[PDB]
Amino acid sequence: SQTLLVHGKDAQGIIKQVLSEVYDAVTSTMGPNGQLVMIKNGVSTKTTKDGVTVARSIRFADEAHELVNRVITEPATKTDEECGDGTTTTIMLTHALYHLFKDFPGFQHHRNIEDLVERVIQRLESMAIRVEVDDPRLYQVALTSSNQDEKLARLVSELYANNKGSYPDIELKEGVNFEDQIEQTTGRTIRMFYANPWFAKGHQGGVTELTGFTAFVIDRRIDKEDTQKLIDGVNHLVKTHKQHLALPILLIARSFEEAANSTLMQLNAAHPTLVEDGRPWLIPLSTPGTSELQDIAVMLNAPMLSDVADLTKLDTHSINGQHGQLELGGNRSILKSTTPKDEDRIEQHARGIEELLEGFSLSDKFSVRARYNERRIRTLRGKLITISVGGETYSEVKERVDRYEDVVKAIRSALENGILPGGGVSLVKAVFGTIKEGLEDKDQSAEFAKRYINSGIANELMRLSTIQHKLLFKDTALYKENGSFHFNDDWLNTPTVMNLATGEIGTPEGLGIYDTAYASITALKGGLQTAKILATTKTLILGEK
Amino acid sequence: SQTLLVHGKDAQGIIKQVLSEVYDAVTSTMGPNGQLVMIKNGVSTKTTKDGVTVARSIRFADEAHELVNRVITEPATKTDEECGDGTTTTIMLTHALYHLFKDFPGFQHHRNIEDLVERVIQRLESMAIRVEVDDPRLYQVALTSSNQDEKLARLVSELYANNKGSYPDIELKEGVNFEDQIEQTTGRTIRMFYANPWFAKGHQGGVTELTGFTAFVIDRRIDKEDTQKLIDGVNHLVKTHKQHLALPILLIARSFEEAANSTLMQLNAAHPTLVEDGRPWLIPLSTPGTSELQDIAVMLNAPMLSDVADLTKLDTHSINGQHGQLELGGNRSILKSTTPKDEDRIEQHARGIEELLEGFSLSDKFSVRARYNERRIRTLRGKLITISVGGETYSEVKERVDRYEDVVKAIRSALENGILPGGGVSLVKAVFGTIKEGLEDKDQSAEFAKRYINSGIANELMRLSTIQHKLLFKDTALYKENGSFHFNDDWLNTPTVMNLATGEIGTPEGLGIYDTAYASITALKGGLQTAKILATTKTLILGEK
Amino acid sequence: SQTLLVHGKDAQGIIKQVLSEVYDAVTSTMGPNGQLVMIKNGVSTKTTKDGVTVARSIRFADEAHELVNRVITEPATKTDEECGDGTTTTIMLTHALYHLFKDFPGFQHHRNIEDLVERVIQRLESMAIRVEVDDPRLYQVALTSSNQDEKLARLVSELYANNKGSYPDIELKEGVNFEDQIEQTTGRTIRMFYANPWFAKGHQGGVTELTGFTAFVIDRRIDKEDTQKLIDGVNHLVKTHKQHLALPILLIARSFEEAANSTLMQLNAAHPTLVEDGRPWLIPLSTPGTSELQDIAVMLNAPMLSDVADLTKLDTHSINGQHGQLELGGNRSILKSTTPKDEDRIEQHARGIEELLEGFSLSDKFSVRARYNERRIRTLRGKLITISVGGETYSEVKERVDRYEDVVKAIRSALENGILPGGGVSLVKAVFGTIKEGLEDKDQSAEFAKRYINSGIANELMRLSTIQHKLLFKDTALYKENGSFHFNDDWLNTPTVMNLATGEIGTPEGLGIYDTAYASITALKGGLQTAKILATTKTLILGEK
Amino acid sequence: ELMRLSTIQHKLLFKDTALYKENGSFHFNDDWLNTPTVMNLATGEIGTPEGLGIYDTAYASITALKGGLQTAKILATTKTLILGEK
Ligand SMILES: Nc1ncnc2c1ncn2[C@@H]1O[C@H](COP(=O)(O)OP(=O)(O)O)[C@@H](O)[C@H]1O
Ligand SMILES: Nc1ncnc2c1ncn2[C@@H]1O[C@H](COP(=O)(O)OP(=O)(O)O)[C@@H](O)[C@H]1O
Ligand SMILES: Nc1ncnc2c1ncn2[C@@H]1O[C@H](COP(=O)(O)OP(=O)(O)O)[C@@H](O)[C@H]1O
Repeated sequence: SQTLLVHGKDAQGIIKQVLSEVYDAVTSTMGPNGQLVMIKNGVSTKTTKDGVTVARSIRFADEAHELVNRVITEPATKTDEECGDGTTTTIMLTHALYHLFKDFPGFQHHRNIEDLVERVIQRLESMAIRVEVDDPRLYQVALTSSNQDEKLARLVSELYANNKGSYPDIELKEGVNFEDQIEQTTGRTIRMFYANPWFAKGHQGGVTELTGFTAFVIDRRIDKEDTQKLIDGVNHLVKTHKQHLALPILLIARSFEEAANSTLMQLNAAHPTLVEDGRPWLIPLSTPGTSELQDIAVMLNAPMLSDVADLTKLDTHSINGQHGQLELGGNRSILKSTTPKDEDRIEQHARGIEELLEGFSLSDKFSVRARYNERRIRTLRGKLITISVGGETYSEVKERVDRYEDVVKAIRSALENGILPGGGVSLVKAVFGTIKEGLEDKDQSAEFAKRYINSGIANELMRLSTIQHKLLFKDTALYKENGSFHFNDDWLNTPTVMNLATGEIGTPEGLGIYDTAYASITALKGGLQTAKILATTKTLILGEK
Repeated sequence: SQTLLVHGKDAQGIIKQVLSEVYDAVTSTMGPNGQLVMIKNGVSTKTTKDGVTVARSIRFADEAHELVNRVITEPATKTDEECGDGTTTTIMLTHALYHLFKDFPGFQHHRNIEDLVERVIQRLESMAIRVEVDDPRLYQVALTSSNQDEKLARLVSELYANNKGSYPDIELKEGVNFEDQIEQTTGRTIRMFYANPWFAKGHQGGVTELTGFTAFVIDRRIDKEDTQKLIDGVNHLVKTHKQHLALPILLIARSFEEAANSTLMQLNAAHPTLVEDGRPWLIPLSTPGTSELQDIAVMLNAPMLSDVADLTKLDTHSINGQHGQLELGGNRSILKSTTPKDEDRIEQHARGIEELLEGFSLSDKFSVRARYNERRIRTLRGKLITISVGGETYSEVKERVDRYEDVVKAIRSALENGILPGGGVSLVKAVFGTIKEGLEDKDQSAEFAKRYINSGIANELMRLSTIQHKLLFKDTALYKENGSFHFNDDWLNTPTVMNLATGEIGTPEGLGIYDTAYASITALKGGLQTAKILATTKTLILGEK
Repeated sequence: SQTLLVHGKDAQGIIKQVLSEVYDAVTSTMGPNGQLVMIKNGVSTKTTKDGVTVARSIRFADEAHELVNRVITEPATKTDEECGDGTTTTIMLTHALYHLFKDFPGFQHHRNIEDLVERVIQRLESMAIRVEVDDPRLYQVALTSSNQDEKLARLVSELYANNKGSYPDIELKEGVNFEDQIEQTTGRTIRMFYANPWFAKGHQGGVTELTGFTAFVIDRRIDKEDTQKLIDGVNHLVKTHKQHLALPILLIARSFEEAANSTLMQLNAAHPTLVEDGRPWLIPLSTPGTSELQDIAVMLNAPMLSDVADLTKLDTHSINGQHGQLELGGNRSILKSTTPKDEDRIEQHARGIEELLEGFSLSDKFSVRARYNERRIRTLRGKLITISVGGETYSEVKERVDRYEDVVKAIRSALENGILPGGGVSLVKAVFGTIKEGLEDKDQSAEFAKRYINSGIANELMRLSTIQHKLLFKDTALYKENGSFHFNDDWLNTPTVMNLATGEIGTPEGLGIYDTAYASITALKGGLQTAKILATTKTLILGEK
Repeated sequence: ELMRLSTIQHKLLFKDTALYKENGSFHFNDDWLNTPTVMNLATGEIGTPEGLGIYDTAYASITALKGGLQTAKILATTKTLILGEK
């Protein structure tokens, strides 16, 4: 609290500092041969090689430093929370490109840098591999991410390879035994749950199992302003349309606030003739993206309704009571018995969503838009698997659950978005490609040389792609011969790396080292903006207002 | 005097420091637009832009620093003491290549660097231009080095252009008038002078003028061990061979020490019959490279003699007394009247030396061997010119003499070794050439890529050639447009620079900016070794034994 | 002795500092109303308003500061040593233009500044007034420079006004009485004096008076190498040409060294027949600019001779013995009796020098070339006046001598180079003129605006001319009315100032305040270069080698 | 003095760009006053503000100057600072 206002020379000196510190800390941990960090938390010691853990938990003393650290860290942290891998890499690059931006100042050059990298990005996007569940490489992918588990990879790759035609959704529970236990099902998890514990079996948040129902999907959030539209709705269907109705009447909506939940408790007490074994004939169901409720509507033959007052204006055309089988829960509800008349309607609805993705742009196929729409498909079609993980102690079971979850996250994103060749190669080929493409095309080579090659950027960026490769393999067998390394054309055609586990030398394709497409893309994408930011900042404020 | 022994991390940290300081100090002064230094010497202020002065006179506080400074400085200082220009440049490069050596460690790489640069050196050696006295560019050369004197350049270029067929030797004296004064002669200066003041006219180191003599050239250094060989020699010629002898008998040798000079004073007193007007008939003559006395022998019809005892065994075949005209002096002797019978013998002797240079290697044509042999030619053939420089005060005459001496040094080395295109261009072309030559030749491109291009050196060395060009023109008209500069093929073909005097833009060939070949070669040559040294040193000792 | 090497930010910060200090010290002293400085010298106190004294004697503590001070000071000091006035002014401006150079950086702008000021300089050179001895303003000039002496001005202006047709040369001696005493003569001082005290009357450096002689002017410096050419010369004239010869034979030359003076002492002893009353018949005469001896030659009918050996080859055509009257002295020789046959030859020689000045350029008319040639004219033609200054004490006589010498220096340069209008006006008109001239001329106004007006320099330079006027009159009657001052066209036509002595307000032409042309020119000229230097310096060295 | 001050905004925006590189600094001649040339910082091209599409609301740059004045004055004419909590 000397000065709360930092301008200029100073600010960047600090940014440089911090960035350099973090880099050292985290990059040390990269790969299987990476060295370890010890972390205090009160009275204990986590000792790790998880860059993300390291990164998340690195702290500093001066407010200034921290201020900047946060900016380096949160983006790396933000990769694993959606992708599942690739923070270190992000950081490494964040250093890489920063340094770069600093070598070529002037607010035309920064513009030029961006475009170049952006084109490189697209080259990565194109280089994307694809994999079906049958393929053997899913093993090798699962093997990489499981830090060399000969047991897990085998199991999980069989899971996906045996169900050829359905994508298995997988859950995890902490088991009791030394052995694992697998529970395969043919139903799908639904995101709906009780609004109030009273509406369940036994009137206290239990698990009500049903063999008949009539669902109705409302969109609006429900509170004290809807209590009247509900009384008009409920008594209109129970009086007029009671003939064609299997109990219970499920009222699925966005949110049920407590003023409307107490109204529907008394509407259950209003008709005690329709109470069978304690089960209330009306259950309100909330959900945590409007079209996710449209999926809930399609699975259960329920119509979609915008307003609560629309419950009145209905007919045998719009009311459809199902005689399947449903298991409601406080956490989530589960469907099981699906008559093949329904499986035609859900499969038709899923084809409608798939056709929307078929005519997406290639860049939008890695957006959140597409990834949510595929999260819809797998709710609609797929097989629920419950694995109960075990082991010799308590902590080793809990750790083994995490190692499984890593595996699933890897495998899903593997077949979903393909895979690139490992050992920091893919990036090198991409850069050297992108340079060669624009320089080779006679049309624009005019300006291309002038912007990138002539100014010297191209050459700088080429050396930067190398970094990952340098970090992994500096001080090994590969790099010993010939002083440093010779990234010639011969190498570009057949890139040679070292498997750090084994010790042998070969192609990443040969040896079985692959990174998820989505990671090393997001890494670079993320790397750029965050680099830029640090580079173009000229001021730090620490003043609590 | 904390520690007298510096090893490692420290030593180089220091070397870096110093080198960086010096560079800043000196490079600031480069070109006509360079900024100024003020220097104390006791109670005064020299304010300058002379890099050499700056360099020579920069001091430091810690013994350590100085230790290193000396090593940077003395080589730069050593360029002007033989070439006459090019210290700054040397230093700039000394930084340049240092920095380089540091980027590529490993004692194969340093080897590779050397070879590359060496090849570049040869490319400079080849790029060498040539100039005859008639050519207009000698003006433009003289104009550059005279810091834009429209008067001096004109005069001195006329001097060399009017005597087409003889290379004028030029001396300088501090004059009396506001105007200069020129004294043209047709004689040649000889490096011989009195051993003792007694042997002159008036017996006190005066200027004896003669119209007849008989010279004898001895090789050995003469002291107390030769006093007897002289008495046997002198009386053998004065008794036996007095008929065919014109006085005085000149005894030219290397050194006459005082034990032999007093012997020949009494040998003059021994025959007082041969004393005409006070003039002693015997004069010993010393000279400050054995074959320089062979030139003295050829000009004067004197024979060459290895020993002092050889003076006895002589005949009319070996004794030849000249009837020309000679002016002996305490500083130097001067010849004037040369009978066309002698001018055939000297011209034949000069052709013998020229033929030795005709079949020299191109690299040996810039050695000391060739340069001394051409210093022989110009003693033998050429016209002595005495210029007496004047002006309005005392200090401005003395300064004007120096400016003239700069001009002569420039012009001589200009026609002697040619000239390269200025503005730090020549170096750029050479590098880009040398890279393109070896990479283009299909024979060895195999290894060439592997050593220089692939490792990245080539690219580093290319950026380094630029430095001179960057320093001169950064922050001007030329460099404003397009952020920085674009050293494309188009530029290599027609290199554009800025004349800092005028402001206009064009080729160095067009605008009239030329550097002596010998300088920018010696600069680079010197740059390399001295760079290496600083780079490869790992220890500093300060201990007075 | 912390650091002996100062680069950059620092160096200029220091230069700024010093310059600012000096300025304050000296500028405080400008004009009659200026405040006083007290100076220590050991054990006393000089208290003054003499800027030059102040300037010369200001000292500093850090070597650095001093280093720079010297550079500011010596040029100011150098004005009074040739002009006699105008140091403060110089300094003021040295600040002024410095400051300016700093506002417009970039090494085109500095070039532009120079040219502008240079044109301004020429406008001053043109504005030059002229004055004949008769004119009343010489009084007013003499009055200004004599710090308001109603007695001195009157006397000295009468001296020059009474001798209308001859420019009086004036000397000064410290008198005995309370009253002054004037000694008018019709002879001219000559710069020749005894080489040795032996050659005088009484043989001990006395004042030999003569009524007949035969002079001979030699050019060369005479030493041990001329002793023989003298014995051949002297005995050739005393033997062959003794008939047409009046004694003594005066041998006027540049320098007589002691080896030749002892030769001519014995040549006087060689012919004792020609010794009359002790007077040696041969006197060597030395002089401290070759053509000053040509003046000595023309006054005395002596021929000019280049060599000492030329004394032999002479005839009645070349030897001419005068029967005038001469008074030789150890300090200087004096001529008196001049036959009207001689006064035709000297007056013809003086017309020859005047005609060389008639066709000089206007810029070269203020050079050293012209000023030395006029120092020749006044040696040749003019009246010697010896004033013996007195007063009540010792120190007040010595001070009164200095006040007289100021007066003469002023008056001579007044009629010699004219006079400009005072109170720092002339400079203002010049600037405002030079701006208006180039801007008004339709031919080049194109570029003129672009260089000077458009960039803003012109306006800056205008405000700077004001400074002198501001310093003199800020905090007075003139500047009280209207906040500050309004340099309108009306003012430019009729410039109003304040006489600081009286208090009244009027034109400098009206009130009688005039500066010598040569001063305020040299001030500005000097101001510029020295300003530039300080501005363009980027380095300070303090290291004793 | 006031003329040089109007420039400031223009100087700040475009110092160290394409426009200001040529001719040392800038030449606010009559020719410029008639057809004022600026640089669009988004694109990089050079032209009139009318041509390129760069416009400020009237109310702002008025209130700016209006506000600028009084607040300038105040700071300039103040000669005293009190910090004493009563
Ligand atoms: N067994 C292996 N052999 C060779 N390279 C490997 C191996 N395992 C990982 N790599 C390489 O090292 C990197 C793994 O680092 P990791 O710390 O898991 O990355 P992040 O924490 O950023 O997800 C990947 O870029 C991969 O190409
Ligand atoms: N008038 C000019 N115009 C353009 N370039 C010049 C001019 N004069 C010199 N140069 C360039 O600048 C350098 C001169 O620096 P200088 O200090 O004289 O070198 P050094 O002290 O090393 O001899 C040369 O390399 C030359 O090419
Ligand atoms: N009596 C006076 N009235 C008005 N102005 C004067 C008077 N005397 C001198 N000045 C002005 O003041 C300056 C005299 O300063 P001075 O210290 O004598 O100059 P310097 O020391 O540079 O010769 C001159 O420029 C002159 O114009």
